Amino acid sequence: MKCSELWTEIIPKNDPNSNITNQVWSCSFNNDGSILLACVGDAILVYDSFTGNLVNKAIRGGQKEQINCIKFSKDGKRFATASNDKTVWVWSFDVNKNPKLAPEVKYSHTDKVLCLAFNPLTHQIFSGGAQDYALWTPDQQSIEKSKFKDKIITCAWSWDGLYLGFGTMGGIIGIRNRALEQLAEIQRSFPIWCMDWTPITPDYQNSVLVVGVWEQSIAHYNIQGQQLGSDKKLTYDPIDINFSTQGEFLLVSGTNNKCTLYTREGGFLIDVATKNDWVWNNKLKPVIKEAGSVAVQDQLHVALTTNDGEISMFKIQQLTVHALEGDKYAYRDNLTDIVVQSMSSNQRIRLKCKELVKNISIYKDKLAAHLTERILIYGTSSEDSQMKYKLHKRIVKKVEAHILEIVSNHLIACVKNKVQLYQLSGDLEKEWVFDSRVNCIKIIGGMPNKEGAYVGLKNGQIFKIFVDNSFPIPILNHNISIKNIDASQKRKRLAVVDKNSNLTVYDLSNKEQVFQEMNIVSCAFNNNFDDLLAFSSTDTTFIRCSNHPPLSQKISGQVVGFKANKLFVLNDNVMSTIDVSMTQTMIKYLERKEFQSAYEISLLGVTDQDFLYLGNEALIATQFAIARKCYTRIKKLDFIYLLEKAEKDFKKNTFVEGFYQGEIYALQTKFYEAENALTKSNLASQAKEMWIILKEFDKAMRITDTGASPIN
Amino acid sequence: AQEQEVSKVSAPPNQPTVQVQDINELQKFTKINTLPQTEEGVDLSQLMQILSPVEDIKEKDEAWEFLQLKTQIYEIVSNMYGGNELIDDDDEDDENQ
Amino acid sequence: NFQWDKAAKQYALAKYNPGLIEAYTRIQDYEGLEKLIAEIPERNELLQDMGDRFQQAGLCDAAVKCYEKFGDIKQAIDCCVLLNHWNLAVELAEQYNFVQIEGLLVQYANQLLEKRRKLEAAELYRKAKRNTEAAKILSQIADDLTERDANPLNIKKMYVMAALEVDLYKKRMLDATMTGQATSTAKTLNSLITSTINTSSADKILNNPWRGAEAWHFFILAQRQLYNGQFKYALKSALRLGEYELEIDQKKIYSLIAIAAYYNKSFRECSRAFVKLQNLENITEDEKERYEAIAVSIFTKHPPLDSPCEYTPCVGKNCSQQVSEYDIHCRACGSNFSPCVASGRPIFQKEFYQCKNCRHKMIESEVSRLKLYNCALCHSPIDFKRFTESNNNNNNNI
Ligand SMILES: [Zn+2]
Ligand SMILES: [Zn+2]
Repeated sequence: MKCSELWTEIIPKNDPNSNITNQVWSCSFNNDGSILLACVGDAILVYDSFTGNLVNKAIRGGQKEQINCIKFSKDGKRFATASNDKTVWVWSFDVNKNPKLAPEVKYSHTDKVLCLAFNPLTHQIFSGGAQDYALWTPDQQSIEKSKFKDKIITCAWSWDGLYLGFGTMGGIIGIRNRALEQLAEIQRSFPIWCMDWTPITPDYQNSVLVVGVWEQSIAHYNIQGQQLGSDKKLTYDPIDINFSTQGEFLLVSGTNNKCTLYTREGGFLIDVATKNDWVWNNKLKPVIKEAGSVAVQDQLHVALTTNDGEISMFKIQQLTVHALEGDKYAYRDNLTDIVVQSMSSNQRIRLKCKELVKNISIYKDKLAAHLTERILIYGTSSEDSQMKYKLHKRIVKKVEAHILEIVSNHLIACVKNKVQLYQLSGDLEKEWVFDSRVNCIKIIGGMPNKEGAYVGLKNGQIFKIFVDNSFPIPILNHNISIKNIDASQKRKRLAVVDKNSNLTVYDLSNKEQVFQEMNIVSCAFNNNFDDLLAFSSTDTTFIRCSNHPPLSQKISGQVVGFKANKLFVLNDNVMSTIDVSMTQTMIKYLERKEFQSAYEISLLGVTDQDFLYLGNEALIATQFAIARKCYTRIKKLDFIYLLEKAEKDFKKNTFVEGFYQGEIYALQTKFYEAENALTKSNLASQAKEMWIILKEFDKAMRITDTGASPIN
Repeated sequence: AQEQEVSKVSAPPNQPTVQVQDINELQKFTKINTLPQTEEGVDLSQLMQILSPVEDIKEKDEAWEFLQLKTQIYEIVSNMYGGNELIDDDDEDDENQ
Repeated sequence: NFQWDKAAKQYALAKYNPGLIEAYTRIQDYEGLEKLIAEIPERNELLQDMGDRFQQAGLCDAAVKCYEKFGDIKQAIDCCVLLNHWNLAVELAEQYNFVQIEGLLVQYANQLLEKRRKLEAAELYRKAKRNTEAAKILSQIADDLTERDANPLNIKKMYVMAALEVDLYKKRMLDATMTGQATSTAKTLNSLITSTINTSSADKILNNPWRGAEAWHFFILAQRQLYNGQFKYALKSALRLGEYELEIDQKKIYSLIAIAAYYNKSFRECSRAFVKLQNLENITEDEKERYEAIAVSIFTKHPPLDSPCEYTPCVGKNCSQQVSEYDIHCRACGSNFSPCVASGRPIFQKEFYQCKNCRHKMIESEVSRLKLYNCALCHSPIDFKRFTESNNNNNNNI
């Protein structure tokens, strides 16, 4: 989405009163992409793709005329230089060898050479100029020259290595085989400049010829010569056509001095650059994927050559748009794709679109896709565990908005400093106008046609919006701009992040800055306890409870969502779930004797050992309901019987906690701790009697030597 | 194929072609009925300064929608006040984005 | 175990309201909460709790209902003002004798006016029976529009939304009031009907908010007719403009009348328009001298001659004194004639009907000649033949 220039090298050595000029015609790119080529009048230039500097000095004097085309051999080992000196040179190339480049085999036609092409498989050379076309095979070293009736301008070999396609400025497009026979001929009325063959693809596995005519059209032709009927029209005359690897994109340049990108169907996506002059040649960087390699591959690289003499490099980076509501995570894959992933089974569901997706928003069992001048909505069959998507409705209306959301029976679009409410039919319903740009919006649940929302502005004032009120309600004010906002489970507090990565917590009942934190990338609130706040910095994620020290993990990633005993961490474009131990907050709550909140925390799925510990603690501190709940959530029979005895004896007898502490300790295998606790206050005789029933009369005798019997 | 046909069937003119029928009427109407004013010694051109060009004033039987009508002259009032674009300009959206 | 629906069902079966409220809040299903507030007997703390929950949810109607059932009224006004629910606020203040609401509304309207949102201020005033201030605001907006290109049908659209929104709000209130009424309300409505039968013209004129809309429509129709021949219809339209004389200033109406009268050779109306134009309220000496020069030239080329026409019998009253076709004043009788929004001709025949959106008289012959599928003013998309039949039935009832 963002296009940034990388390095520019200018060639100002214009030579008046000389046929040698400063223009650049072609720019060959290596398959690996570690080296780059360019051709100027009477010279060739070798560049490094990553950094702009000549690895080798400019070669002059080899060809006494201009250089028309420079090409690789798909393997990075050969050079082909065609010149207006009626000659084509073929050079050997090798990076490690002391001579990096050196001429190998030179031949000459009868007239000037205009275009050249290579064979991806057999590495044969086809060079076409005025009045002649020649074929060169490395093994035989005997060229085959044939005459024609008009000068060929463009050539391109098919990716299968079997077919060949050439064009003439007289309007003739010829398709031949490796034997150079008239397999197919097509006659047009306009000159032919750019031709290409669609890359082979497991989904398509069929090759068609894409040719850009000068009557503002791009045509697709089959092998037999029958047109596919596309005949896509253009505003400008095309000049060059290049296909990206795997046949996903198409880089088109020409008139209006703009380099644009398209899908293989013909959908406009972006423009790359405007060079203020004709762009003679633009090329894309090939990519190599390993066996089962995992990578987003969002980065793209293009190389442009302008008519003034500038050879520029541009880098295109695709932004990430995703949505997460519950049990589903819908993120944009490689452009024109939406992937919905479930966090439990890691299963994926793919939805393929033809035009670029701009925003993805998912409501309850409803997914909204925002295509260029189109809106799609899909539902889910709730009864089946697996999700089935069916298109109930489609919106043809063209809407522009950097933020799009869907609520029950309504849609919300944020454009500039305005919020528009759209009916599902398409007609506009309501408008909201704010002072500055609306940066972040959050949707809170509610009744149909009555869903509220939070709005943050560039000024910083946080507002509330209701669907039917049509009157913004000022929530609060912030000096710095707002980047992201969140709301608590019970709508008690609100966490807001500024543009300086500063996190601030505001209480809604009393507008006061209770908590402030520096260098915060993301934050989230729990959906079950309403109090826990998990905020992730660039490297470390912290979880914080009410008036508690923070907890650190050294977890690599950014926090996106927080659920009951679950934290979602998103790295790059893939996200995972991490469980969090709740024993620390349990102990801290037990310290302050807050058994209700401690039990609520323990209810979040903690180990049974902590349940037993909490039950013991509640039983000791005379809280029988929580003790029964803890002793019941895990199937225990002796402890519940002892609890029943304790609750029966609490009303009448003294209920000395020493005896019950000793019994709790003795219910485990720690007999000596129980004996010490029982000897602590004064319960010698009952310790004696409880040790006797275990049939260890000797140790019980050792104990009864010290204890007395105060009866009579 | 059906999308284009249905859209052409309905085609609600939103903003762009609400009343675009602008053709010079200061000269078209002056040829219609001004001849006996110039023929006689009468100068009513001052009175005609009231009359608005008629080509802008459209005369066809269409359908008026309350919501649509609301949106249209809300956009008209916002334009004629001229407040949205000024605060958009001092918003410096391009500088940030 | 965080399974709220089953817990809610069990609580409902076991007759336990606090858990029911908690579960309904968690599932965000306040319809069960409406059932509960209908079910909770009277005057409990749960009333205040559920009112708080409703106010947080933004449904101030239920919040005010809960607050009034609890026994607190000030909190209901606080909810109404905080959520900008001004119709319910006005109703509650009027019924329960609260006075600061008018001041608070004035301050908020002034704040909106300072924020350059006059249309929102007009909406606010329309929400609280303050349509007069909205009318002045709309007149100011029209005057500001006139300073620029000012396509008149935009102003017609604006006045049409004003009237239609007033009608919609009044209809909503009316439907709320009639639904579930008693004997006293029936008697009040019977008295209202009795007064409606014997109504006065001035009261209808004040009530109808379509004044500016129909005035601008008549102006546009007069101009359009004048351009395409049909001078006699343009005369009647300009005479209607002169009749209104409220939104359109005197200059425009009298200039149009003078131009039409000159083009129709009817020089009495031209003379009246010219004597009107010589001094409206203020005029520079050069402009007045130019107008006098135009007048003297026009009236000294040839004397004012009245063209003959047909003096059709009057239908307003039983008087045998016929009235001129163009005249609508109906002097010495006081029975003014209703307009026809089709072409401007006064209703001189039994054939007249109207819609239930703008209630303007309309002649069958004009529709048949023009083939109008919609109402000329409000563009009501309902068939004219069935509407003629309905008006005939209504007249048969009368
Ligand atoms: Zn009469
Ligand atoms: Zn009507």
